[PDB]
Amino acid sequence: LHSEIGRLNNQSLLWGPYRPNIYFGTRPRIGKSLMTGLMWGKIESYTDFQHTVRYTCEQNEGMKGYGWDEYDPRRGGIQSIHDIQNGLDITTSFVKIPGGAHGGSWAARIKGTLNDDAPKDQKTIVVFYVSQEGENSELEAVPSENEFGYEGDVILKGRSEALGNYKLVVTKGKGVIPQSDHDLSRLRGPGQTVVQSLTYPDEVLWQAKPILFQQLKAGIDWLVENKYDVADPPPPWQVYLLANKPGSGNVHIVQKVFEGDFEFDILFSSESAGKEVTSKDLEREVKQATEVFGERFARVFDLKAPFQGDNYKKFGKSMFSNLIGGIGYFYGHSLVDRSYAPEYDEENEGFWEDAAEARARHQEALEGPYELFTSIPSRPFFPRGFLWDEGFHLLPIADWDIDLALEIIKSWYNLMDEDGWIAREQILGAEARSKVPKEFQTQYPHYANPPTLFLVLDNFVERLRKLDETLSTASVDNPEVGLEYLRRLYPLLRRQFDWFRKTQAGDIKSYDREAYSTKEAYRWRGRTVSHCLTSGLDDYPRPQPPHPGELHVDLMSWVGVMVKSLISIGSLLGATEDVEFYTKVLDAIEHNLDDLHWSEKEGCYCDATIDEFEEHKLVCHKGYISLFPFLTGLLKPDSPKLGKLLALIGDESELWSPYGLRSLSKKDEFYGTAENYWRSPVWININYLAIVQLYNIATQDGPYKETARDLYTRLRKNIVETVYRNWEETGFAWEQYNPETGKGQRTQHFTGWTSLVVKIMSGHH
Repeated sequence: LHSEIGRLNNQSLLWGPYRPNIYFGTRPRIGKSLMTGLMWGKIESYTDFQHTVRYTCEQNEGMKGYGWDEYDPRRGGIQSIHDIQNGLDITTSFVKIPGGAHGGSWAARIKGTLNDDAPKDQKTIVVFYVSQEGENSELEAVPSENEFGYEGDVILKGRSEALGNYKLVVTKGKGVIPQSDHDLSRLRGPGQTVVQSLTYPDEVLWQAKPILFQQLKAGIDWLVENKYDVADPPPPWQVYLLANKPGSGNVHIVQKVFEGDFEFDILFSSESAGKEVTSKDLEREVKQATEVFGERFARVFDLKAPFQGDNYKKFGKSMFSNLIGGIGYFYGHSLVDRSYAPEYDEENEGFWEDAAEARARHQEALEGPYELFTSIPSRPFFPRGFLWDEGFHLLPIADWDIDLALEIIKSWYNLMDEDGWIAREQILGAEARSKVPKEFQTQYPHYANPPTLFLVLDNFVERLRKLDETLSTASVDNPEVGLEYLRRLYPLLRRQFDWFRKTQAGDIKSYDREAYSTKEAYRWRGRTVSHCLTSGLDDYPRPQPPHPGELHVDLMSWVGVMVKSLISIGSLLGATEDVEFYTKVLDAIEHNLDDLHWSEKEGCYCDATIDEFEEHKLVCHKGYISLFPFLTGLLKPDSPKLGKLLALIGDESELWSPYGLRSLSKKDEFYGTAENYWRSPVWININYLAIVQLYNIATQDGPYKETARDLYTRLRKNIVETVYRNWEETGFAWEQYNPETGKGQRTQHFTGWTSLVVKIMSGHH
C-alpha cells in the first residue's frame, strides 16, 4: 500500500507549469518529454519586436509585476502579468484534469488586455512554442484546409513512450486579426494563424527565442530576395508572420497576430483518458479550482489578529501562491570538481590561497544527468534549487500539502552522493546553466550548507506523533505510510549526519583547548578572507584572518538540529544502538557549546579562533550568529543564558529595529560595512526562526514566559507589517529589508523565504 499512495502521487503531480524561469509554460516531471512555452510582443516597427518580445522572466522598469494569484500544483491556478512596455495585462489560467494512465489532461487560457496607455489598435504577436525530446516519439501538426494557414484550431497529434497518445490543441481564439492589403498577401495570405514544424537536435530544443528568430530572419530574407523592398513595403506585422509549413518535427511554432484585445486556449488531451478536453471544460475546472483554493486557504492559513482583514488575506494569498507557484522540474548534468584536491583540506594557515589554486586547475566535469523537483528563491534571478533555502520554502508548503513537501524532500535527498554530500546549488541542464555566470557553476564536494531541510522533517514527525484532498495528507493520515517514508530516508540523513562530522570538524585536541567533550567542534570549509558562502550568512563578520583553528557556533547548532531529528526519527523506528549514540553526541554538544562558544564578558555565544600566540580566543559579533543556539531550539526554557539573549534581541541599541531583528548589531564595528548582505539588514528567514522560538518560550510554565510574549507579539507585528507595506507599495517580496528605512532591497520576486510571512501571520507554531 505504501507504493499505492506513491503511485497516486506520481500521477497527481506529473503535469505542472513547472518552468518557473519563463513567464508561462508547461512540462511534466520527465527528463526528456513534451515542453511548452508562451511568448508575446507588440510590433510597432520593422525592428522593434526583437526588443519587445517576452519569454524568460526578468525584472526591470519595463515590467510592473507578475505572479500567481492562486495556485495548487495539483489543480492549477491563475497568473497575472502586468507588462508596461507592451501595454498589456496578461492572465494565464492553468488547470489539470485527472484522467487516464499517463498523468491526466490539462488546459490553459491566455488572455491579453491592452491597458489604458496602449494604442487601441496595437498589433501584438503571440507565439505558443512546443517541443518534444526522445528517440521514439512523434509530433505532427494536422495541416489546415485553408491555403496559407489556419482559419480556426491548430491540432497537434503526438505519441511518446512516456505520455502515450495525446493531442494538443491551440484554439482559434477571440480577437480582431489584422488583414493586409499588400501584394504579399497573394503568397502569404492577408493574415491568419500559422504553424511551422521543425526538427533540431534534442539538446537545443530549449533555446526557443533563437530558434524562433532564426525563422523570422529566414522569412525576412525571403522577402528581400523576392523583390519586396522600401518602394512598397508590407506592414511590419505581416513581415513577422511566418510562412505556414505544418508537419512533423520535434519543434512546432504556432503564431497568432492580434489587433487589440485577445484570448485563446491550449487543450492537452490524454488519449488514454475519457473524451478530449474542451474549452467549456477549462472554464468549469478553473472556477472549481478557485473555490477549493479559497476553502483550503481559510483552513490552512487562518490569519490571526491584527491581520484578520481582507487586505492581509490578499497579501497572504499572494506570498503563498508565488512561493508554491515557483516549483519547477529540472533535468540535466551538474558541474562538479571531483578532483578532491589536498588543498581543499584547508589545514594550512593561508589555506584560501591554496584552495584558490586547486580551483584554477579546473578539473570539474559534467555528470548525471539528474532530476530535481523543487521550489525556488526567485523566478527572475534564481530559478534553481538552493539547499538551505529549501528548508524554509517547505515550511508553508508542508502546511498546505505535506505529501508534496515530502516529494520535494525525497527529490533533494536523491541528489546525495556516496559520501553524503548534496551540492548547495543545483544547476541541472544547459537551460539552467544559461542564466548562471561561469564562475559560480562548479559545485564542490567539500562545501556544506545549513541542514534546514531537517526542520521540515521536524514538522512531519510532530504531525505524525499526533482525492486531491486525500493525497495532500495521506502520509500523515496513514501512519504505516508515514513511517515507511522515514524508514527509507533515515540512512541518508544518517549518512549526511556523518558527512558533516567527517568534513566539517574543528580542532580541539591539537590546541590549548579544554571542554566536556573532545569530539564535538565544527568549522565551515569554504571560507575566504571576508566570506563564508557555505554557512549561508555569506558576509557576516568572522574571525580574522580565517584559520584552521576556527570553530563556528552556527555550524555546531545545526548539528544539534540534526542530532535531535535523528533521535526523534530513530525512536520512531526503534534504532536502539543509534538513538544512544545520538544522545551521547547531543549531551556533548550542549556542554561544548557552553565550553567552547559561550562568552561571559559579552553574555551571548560567539565564534572562535586561535591567537597570534596560539591560544583559544572567542570573537563576538553581536548578531544573528550570536543567537544561534537559541534560533535552533537548543536551550532549555529555564536557562539563564536564554535570559541574556532575550536581552540582546530586545535591545533597541543592538539588534532591535522597528522593522525586525538586524542581521548584525549597530554596536558592532562592522555594522553597515562592505557589501552589507548580513551586516545590518533584516532577513525574514532568521527573524522567522526567532519568532518561533519566542513563541515556544512564551507558551510554557517558566521564568521568561512574559518577556517572551512581549517580544513575539512585537516582532510578529514588525515583520509582517514591513513585508506588507513593501508589497502594497512595490508589489514584490524582497530578499532583505533595510533596518533604517524599512524598504525592501536586493532581489525582487523573492518567494523565496520571504513567503514565510504567511506562517508568521497564521501563528499556532
